[PDB]
Amino acid sequence: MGVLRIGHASLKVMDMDAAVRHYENVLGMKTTMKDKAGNVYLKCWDEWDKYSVILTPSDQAGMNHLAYKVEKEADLEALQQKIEAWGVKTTMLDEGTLPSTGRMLQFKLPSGHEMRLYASKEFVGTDVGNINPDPWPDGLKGAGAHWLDHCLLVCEMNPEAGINTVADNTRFVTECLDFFLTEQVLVGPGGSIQATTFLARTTTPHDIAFVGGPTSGLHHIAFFLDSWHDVLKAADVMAKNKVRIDVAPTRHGITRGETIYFFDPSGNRNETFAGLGYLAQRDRPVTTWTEDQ
Amino acid sequence: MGVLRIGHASLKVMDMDAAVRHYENVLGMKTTMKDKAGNVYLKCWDEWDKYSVILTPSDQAGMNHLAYKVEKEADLEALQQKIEAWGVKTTMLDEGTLPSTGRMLQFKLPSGHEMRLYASKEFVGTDVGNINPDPWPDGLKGAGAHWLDHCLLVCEMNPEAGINTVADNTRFVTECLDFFLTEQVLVGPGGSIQATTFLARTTTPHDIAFVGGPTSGLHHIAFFLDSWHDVLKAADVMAKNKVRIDVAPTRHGITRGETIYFFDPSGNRNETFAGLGYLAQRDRPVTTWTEDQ
Amino acid sequence: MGVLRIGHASLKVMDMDAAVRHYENVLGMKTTMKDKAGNVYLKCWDEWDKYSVILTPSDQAGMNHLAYKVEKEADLEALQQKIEAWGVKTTMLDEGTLPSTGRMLQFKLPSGHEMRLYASKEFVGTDVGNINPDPWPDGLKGAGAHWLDHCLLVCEMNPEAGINTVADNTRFVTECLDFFLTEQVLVGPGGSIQATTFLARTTTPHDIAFVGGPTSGLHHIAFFLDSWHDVLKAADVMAKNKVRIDVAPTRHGITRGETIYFFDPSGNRNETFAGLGYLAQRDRPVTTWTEDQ
Amino acid sequence: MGVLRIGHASLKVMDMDAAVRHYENVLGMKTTMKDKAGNVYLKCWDEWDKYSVILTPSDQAGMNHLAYKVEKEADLEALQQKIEAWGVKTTMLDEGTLPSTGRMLQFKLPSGHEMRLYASKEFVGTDVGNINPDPWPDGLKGAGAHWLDHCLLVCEMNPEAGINTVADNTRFVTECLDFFLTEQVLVGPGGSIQATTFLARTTTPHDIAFVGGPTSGLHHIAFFLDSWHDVLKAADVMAKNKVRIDVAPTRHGITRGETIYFFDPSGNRNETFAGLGYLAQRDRPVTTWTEDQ
Ligand SMILES: [Ca+2]
Ligand SMILES: [Ca+2]
Ligand SMILES: [Ca+2]
Ligand SMILES: [Ca+2]
Ligand SMILES: [Fe+3]
Ligand SMILES: [Fe+3]
Ligand SMILES: [Fe+3]
Ligand SMILES: [Fe+3]
Repeated sequence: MGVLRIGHASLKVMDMDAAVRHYENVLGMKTTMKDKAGNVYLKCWDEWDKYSVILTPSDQAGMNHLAYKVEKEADLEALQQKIEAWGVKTTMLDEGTLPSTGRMLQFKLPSGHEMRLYASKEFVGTDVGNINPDPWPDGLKGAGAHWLDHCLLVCEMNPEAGINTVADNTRFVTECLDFFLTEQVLVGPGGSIQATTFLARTTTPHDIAFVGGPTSGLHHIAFFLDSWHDVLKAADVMAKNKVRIDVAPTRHGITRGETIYFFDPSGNRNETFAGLGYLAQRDRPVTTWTEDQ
Repeated sequence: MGVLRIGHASLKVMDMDAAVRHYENVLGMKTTMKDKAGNVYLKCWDEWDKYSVILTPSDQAGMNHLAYKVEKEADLEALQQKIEAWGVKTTMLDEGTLPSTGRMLQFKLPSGHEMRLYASKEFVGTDVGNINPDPWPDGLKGAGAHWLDHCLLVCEMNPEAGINTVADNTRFVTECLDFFLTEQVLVGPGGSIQATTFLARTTTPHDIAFVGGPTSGLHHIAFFLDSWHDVLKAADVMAKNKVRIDVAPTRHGITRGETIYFFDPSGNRNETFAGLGYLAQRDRPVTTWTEDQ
Repeated sequence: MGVLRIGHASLKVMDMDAAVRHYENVLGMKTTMKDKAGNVYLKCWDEWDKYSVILTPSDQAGMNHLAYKVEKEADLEALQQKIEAWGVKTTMLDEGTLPSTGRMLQFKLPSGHEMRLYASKEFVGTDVGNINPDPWPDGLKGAGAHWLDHCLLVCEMNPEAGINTVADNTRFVTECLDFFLTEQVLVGPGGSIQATTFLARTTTPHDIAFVGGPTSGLHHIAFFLDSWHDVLKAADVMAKNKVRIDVAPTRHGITRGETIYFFDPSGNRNETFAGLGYLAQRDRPVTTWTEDQ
Repeated sequence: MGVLRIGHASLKVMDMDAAVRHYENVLGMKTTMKDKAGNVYLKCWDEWDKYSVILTPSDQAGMNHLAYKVEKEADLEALQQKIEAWGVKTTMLDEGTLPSTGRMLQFKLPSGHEMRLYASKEFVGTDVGNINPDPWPDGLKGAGAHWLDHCLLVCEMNPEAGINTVADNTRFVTECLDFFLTEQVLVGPGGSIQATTFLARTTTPHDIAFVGGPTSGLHHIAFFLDSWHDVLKAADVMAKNKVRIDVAPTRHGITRGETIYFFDPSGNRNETFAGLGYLAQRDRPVTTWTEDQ
């Protein structure tokens, strides 16, 4: 029972035309629907649900909410009961609040971000199928992102004021959503302050992550690639589409994943990383990174 | 709760000297202990428990048993209760039956293979550590296998006699051990016969697998590699060590993984495969392969 | 002065429709012209001349001739003079004998194969251009072969009858065409018989190659790929197009290149190999392979 | 006849201990001799001559001279005659001026750099051999650089003062040493000024290169790696050895090669790049890069 994986992220964009072509031409996503409010829904080729990204028209960048898929409908009532006993108010959005999406349990993380849990989303299948499928589809565009892999949230952190929502988010998703901690970055005196945490429900190194910051916001959303080669191909695609790159291709010590950071036309940061890195396991020791490194 | 991943495989070897150097020089494992009965225990560099492979002296090849690690000790009593309600007799080996290994729940699969579940094995840590670790260790030998990934068992199957232990094993590990089916190979009229099944507890495509055969036995044990390049490097290592190769480097339609099949000096088949392939998910449709392919 | 590289190979095909779609869909070549005799001319994307492959309709497979490009027109008279002093009759085909192709010096190798040298072929440029070009073109099909790299000829060899055209071809192309030997396979007593030779004009390991055989013929023509990954992608393409594979993906000890062998619909063998392997140099010792290996 | 490839580069280092361990541990070179003046000579594993790098103790960084190997001894007299007819004074250092090195033709490029040509250097062979060799050697250290590939020189350039030694060097090595231009970077009005040139004798994209600068000096020396993966491995090695990186792993539009720039302990810049990129050919159009890009 419980959370399976990240379900979708809803992003604020200023230019919908430029944002849609970015996630299509650079990341290889396909648009699956547009609602009557102007929001655009896209999915990756190796995903089988209706969408993993929502672009909403806005006057600014940022994130609206973050959604995670749970195993079955009855998990929503159980998780809801755990969350409110912890002290977080929840509410249940009924099915149809978002198109092609079932009912959703809505609540705010301690850091202030809105998080949703759903059990039901429309099945459309992957672009390769499931009866004698090919390993990859033809006509793939751009980097050919497999799936939306995880999301790193900037969480308000003021050690002098006694505020560390990275720690509070980390406790919340572990005790209420049964995530387990895989890696952490420790700062402060003797590493007594959690500045970055990576947590998992799958056996990939992280499905959610929190990094400290002056205010709560969105650091980036990330997309999975197969190999070190596909990262290089992704860098070539970004060069052809004139994409503003943040960090050049380099292996992250975290996740052991080789990654590229770049932006969409509205300023939201995106990551294409390759490789599993390691098998995340509930009995695996937490990889600790110290501030001096 | 429940099974985490494959824990170890115990293999019968005829020449212990030749078998130990094979798993050390070809696969990159390290020997961690030898018991007073002559059995040798080895682990991979990216594993943190004491051992994942047991070599036992014998007059023949084959497998002794297969072991899977569970989340906590109390899971053994719960799984034991489910297994016997299904109709499989179990027994509890106490801690110390194997060195550095806690108590084990022992039972036979419908196909006749002996399977064990343990919760506790001695921690020794990975070869890269967990405080600011490197992505890979220096002095790595051979293919540098990350971890024992899965095991494919040959399961007795006689469709005319009404015997299909691939199906019975598949039902057993799903209903009793809460595995979920990720891929299958269907044969017979209209694909009405399961000849091969792949099942998972992690989010890797398969942690156990069953293939039909005239008699029940061991098809191969498999080891994980990072990338397509490490497979090539593995093929070069096998050429330097004069290893009997079964299948040349080629991508498997199953798992989407690029793999090599080869043998140890006693005849047991080994696999080095690279890549996650896809994220196995309980809501993902089962990849079906038909006999005509 | 002298030979630059392999220029084109003319192959006999039985089904022109099936052969053209093979070299287009599998190897990624593009058809550039068809003459009034039904012959089809194709080039690779990273080539700048008009064509590197000629498909001629025929009732059998095999090779018509092999063509190499020389640095300047005046090299043809000089090479012609060296060849006839060696004892090989030559003839000069005038410009236009083949469409878009200048005059050609024609002669037969000692093994009996027809070889041609030209200095002038129509320029059409590569598919990426030469003013701020991209590293690779979009819409690339199949394996995306960079260029026709080399050709391995089966050369009549009968050691008991005193016939070894592999040796005679090797002496001919070295003394007359200033090729240099990079690798060889030695067989017979103490390696006193050259069974396979690889020779170069470029600094790639081989631009022509000869292997012994009962009769003189065509072993394969080969196409260059960038990396180990592109070989895997090539294997996936051949699986999608139902291509008859000869040898699975494996690294060749020769050339150090990772390669795949496969056939076109008429039976001619093709090779897609990746990597430079090493820098061929006139002062580099000849890599010798012995029969026992 | 003529130049084969870059032969060696002589660098000034301030800390010989720190410099030698850098080229050994990071680049994988091996020290082959030390002369009585304190100079240290190193070679790469896939080279067969005595050394490709000379470290000389000094109070500053920079380059002493650059050396290229020619095909035969008699080429030195012929090249010497061409060079002085062009207007460059030459001198002949006799054999033994450098240990294990034959006689050398010495002269200064128009940019002021000292260049040497030799025909004879002591043979020691590659680390894999030449009788049934392995594709790569065991116990390889660091990035495992195959060979010193090329050298980029900063050449004094003052367009207002009428000084452009990039152009003068480019004319010199083409007309006197029979190099051919493969790529160029054009700046100024309408691209009427050569700011960077790449030239070849091999069929690799460049064996020497010149970039404009206020003063003449050394930009970097470069080492060849096989694949995109070996570049990643190189970045991991530099991280383990605490190497000052200049440019993160990224594909260069020039050469199409994926590269890393970094420094030795004395400040000299080094490059590890992978891949052939394209086959350099005397009939290939010069790849032109414009200033706006
Ligand atoms: Ca993940
Ligand atoms: Ca697995
Ligand atoms: Ca070649
Ligand atoms: Ca070069
Ligand atoms: Fe990330
Ligand atoms: Fe397997
Ligand atoms: Fe070949
Ligand atoms: Fe360079």
